[PDB]
Amino acid sequence: KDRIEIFPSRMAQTIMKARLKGAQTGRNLLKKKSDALTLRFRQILKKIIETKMLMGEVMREAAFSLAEAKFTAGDFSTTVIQNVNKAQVKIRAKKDNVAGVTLPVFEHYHEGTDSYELTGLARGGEQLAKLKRNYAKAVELLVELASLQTSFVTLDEAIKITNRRVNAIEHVIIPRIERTLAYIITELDEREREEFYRLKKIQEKKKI
Amino acid sequence: PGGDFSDPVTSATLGIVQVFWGLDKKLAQRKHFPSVNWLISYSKYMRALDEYYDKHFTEFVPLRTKAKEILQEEEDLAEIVQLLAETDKITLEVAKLIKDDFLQQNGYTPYDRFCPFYKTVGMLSNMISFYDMARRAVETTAITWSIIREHMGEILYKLSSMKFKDPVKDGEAKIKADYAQLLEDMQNAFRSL
Amino acid sequence: PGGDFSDPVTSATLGIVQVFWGLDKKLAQRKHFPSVNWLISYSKYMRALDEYYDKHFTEFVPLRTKAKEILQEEEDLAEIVQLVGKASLAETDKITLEVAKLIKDDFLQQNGYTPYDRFCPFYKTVGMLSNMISFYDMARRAVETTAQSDNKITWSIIREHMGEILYKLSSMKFKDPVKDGEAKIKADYAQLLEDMQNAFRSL
Amino acid sequence: PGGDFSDPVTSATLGIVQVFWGLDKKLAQRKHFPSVNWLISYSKYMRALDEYYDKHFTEFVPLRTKAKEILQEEEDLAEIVQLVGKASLAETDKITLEVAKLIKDDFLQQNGYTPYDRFCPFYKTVGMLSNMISFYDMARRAVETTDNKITWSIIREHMGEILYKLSSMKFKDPVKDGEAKIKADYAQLLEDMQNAFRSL
Amino acid sequence: RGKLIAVIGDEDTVTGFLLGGIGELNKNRHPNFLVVEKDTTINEIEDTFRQFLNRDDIGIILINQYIAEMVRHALDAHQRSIPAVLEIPSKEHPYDAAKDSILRRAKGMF
Repeated sequence: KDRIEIFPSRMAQTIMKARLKGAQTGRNLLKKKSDALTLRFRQILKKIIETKMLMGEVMREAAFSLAEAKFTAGDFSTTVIQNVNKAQVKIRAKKDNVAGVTLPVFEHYHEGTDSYELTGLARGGEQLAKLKRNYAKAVELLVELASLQTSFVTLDEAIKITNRRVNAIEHVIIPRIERTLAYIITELDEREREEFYRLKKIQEKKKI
Repeated sequence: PGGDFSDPVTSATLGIVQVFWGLDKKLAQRKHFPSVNWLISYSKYMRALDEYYDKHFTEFVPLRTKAKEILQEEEDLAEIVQLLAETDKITLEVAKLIKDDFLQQNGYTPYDRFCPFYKTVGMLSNMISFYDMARRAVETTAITWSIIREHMGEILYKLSSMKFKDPVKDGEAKIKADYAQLLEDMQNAFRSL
Repeated sequence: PGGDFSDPVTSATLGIVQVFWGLDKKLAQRKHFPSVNWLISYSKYMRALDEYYDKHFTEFVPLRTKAKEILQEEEDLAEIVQLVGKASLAETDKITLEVAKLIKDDFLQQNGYTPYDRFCPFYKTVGMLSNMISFYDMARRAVETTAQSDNKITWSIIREHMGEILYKLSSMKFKDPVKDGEAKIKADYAQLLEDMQNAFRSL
Repeated sequence: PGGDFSDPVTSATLGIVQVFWGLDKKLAQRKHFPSVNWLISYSKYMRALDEYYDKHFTEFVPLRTKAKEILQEEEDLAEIVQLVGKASLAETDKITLEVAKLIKDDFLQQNGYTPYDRFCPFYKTVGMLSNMISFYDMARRAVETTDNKITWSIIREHMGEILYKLSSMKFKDPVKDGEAKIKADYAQLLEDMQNAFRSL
Repeated sequence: RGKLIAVIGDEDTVTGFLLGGIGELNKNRHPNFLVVEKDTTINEIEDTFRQFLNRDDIGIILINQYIAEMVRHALDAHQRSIPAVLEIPSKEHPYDAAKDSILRRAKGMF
């Protein structure tokens, strides 16, 4: 196992040398790919918290407007939970090839179905439309954050795969090949030496 | 010999002759006589035949340079590929097609007893055009390789079966008309994408 | 010299003898003291001997073949285990790997300088291999029969179920040819086999 | 030949010589005029000269060992920085590679084309080494980092002026400067740092 | 266009989001949400989360932080990207930053 089983010859030297050069080029490329993927990972990390804080303040404002609407119309919660048939917003799953990996990503699609206007309870529609905006902005930002989330997890798994490959080529393949190469060199030198000895012997005998 | 590239005989011959052809590292396909090694294969009559060819054929110069480029291209990539980009794919299967059909003459068969100039011209021209009509970009010009394969499987079989046009039986006009018809088939297939 | 097999002396001897017991330095480095590289070793007296086993130890014949195949399959996986880690293989594969590992650690290993292992009578070896292969096929069939069920038996479950039984199977090698009758050790092997049967059926 | 260290000559020489001063063209690309790759160099006469340095330069002996330790430390620190980045570092780590930066820029690099930096008389070197290590020793067992701590940005905003003087120590010319003058000046820098930790 | 946002929360969140139109009844007349209060149990929450997992038209989950605390093991065990689970905290109570499923993945961070 410690050496690739090949009989020593000059052809063996050339082929092993080519394979060695190839191993270094492949290693170097995979290292570079890993660097780029790490950069994209860190870039995601840099914005997750900013999105989270904007999230927090927006949701706080929106659920405040909900509290005010509850003061206005009283108990519209019961009727709105009562009225659930169709939604006006869906999510579109599209792809991003930031690198050789495929990245899941989402988009905030608006179907456009009619919303359930509520006006019976003391005519609270003035608060209700305010809510329709406050929560809608939040929903948009959610869809964005979720896109970021799925991208993050898939990116993590891919980068770990590439790191596995880099370690595999770095700590296993190269030492085996170079050990083989050294062994071939040694065998060839020994053979040439034996030839030299035989020729010198016959030459010395030629004197008689 | 066993020392394909180090025996003094090949060395001495290499230092004298003007045109040399060699085989590559011995492939598993031991019957693969038409191999070519770009490392030591060369010809020094490229200049002297320019003035002859300028009044017979001038199209083959870019085609030959492209063939050399694409052969070099998979020669460079196959190492990493053993250890992807769409252009890499297009180029790889194009080069394999070239290696399998343009090269790999049996020699002994009714279909390789002799290949005149026009048959080579048609073969390589159609191959390189097929390469060019896809290599340009993801789109038809500035999808994936699999959709190209599933659409043009029949066309690819025709590309491979180009070699079965016997010159001894089929007249030259029929064979070149067939090449042109199949070229139009490729054009129609690519334009529908 | 050099530890390889390129010198003309060795190559000359290979062309004459019929049986070959290669040794590998790393194995003796492991303190796997009887360092025999089964992979490279071979024997050309397999024929003209089957009659003896058919007349005395007929069951040994399939058993050894099974063991050889298991060793080969372990080797055939080990490279891809080494290149790429675990958690990418089916239950059968890891089961075969682990049982092959225990075969390696117990059956192949043999310390002839302890008083109790200076010599191993053949029937002891036959019984040991019989117990091993019986356990192996029982476990493999059990996990296979539950492949499409709602509760797939994994290797961790087998360990939780039979750690102590595996320990006894490992300590199986502690049978002195003297100071311990043939009958009692044979009965011990049979009783262990019955225990393995009971533990499997209980699962 | 081509850097191959398996050449029988290279092995034979490396087995007999005691001191090896490796050189690196990569260092010369940075314009490090004394291009000496410390990470590969070594000296086996350390014990040979310990008596002379005990007799004459008692204080020198501990300093160099700490310096070598700092070099190994900043190597490791650079590794972990390459893994993530300098943000994740603690404050002790920040101080250590900052001292590594300053030693590399002043005590390590040389410019032999200036009258003030073309000959080390070995007592100026002792002084600047002692001052460097005194600063490094201030970083330990004298700050809150060794409850709330003090980040090095605060220490910089406090005495960047004395950091700059420590850096500019290199510009002392022995021919024009009395030996006593330079020792007194470096003592002045030391007691300036003394007032510096007294105030903070 | 493909999938359906789903939300589990107290009355405040579910009301506010159904105002935003997040909500659907399938052909079997089954909601994509669960109103949870003191009367709702942990095992019901986990079962309904698995019911969401069974559906092929979800994509996104919106869990109130109390609910996340209640079924932490189910959330953590489900290391799947197909539900892009997002944590969100409740009205009257502090923001939930610790125990975030992704912040644990990061190490060089707060």
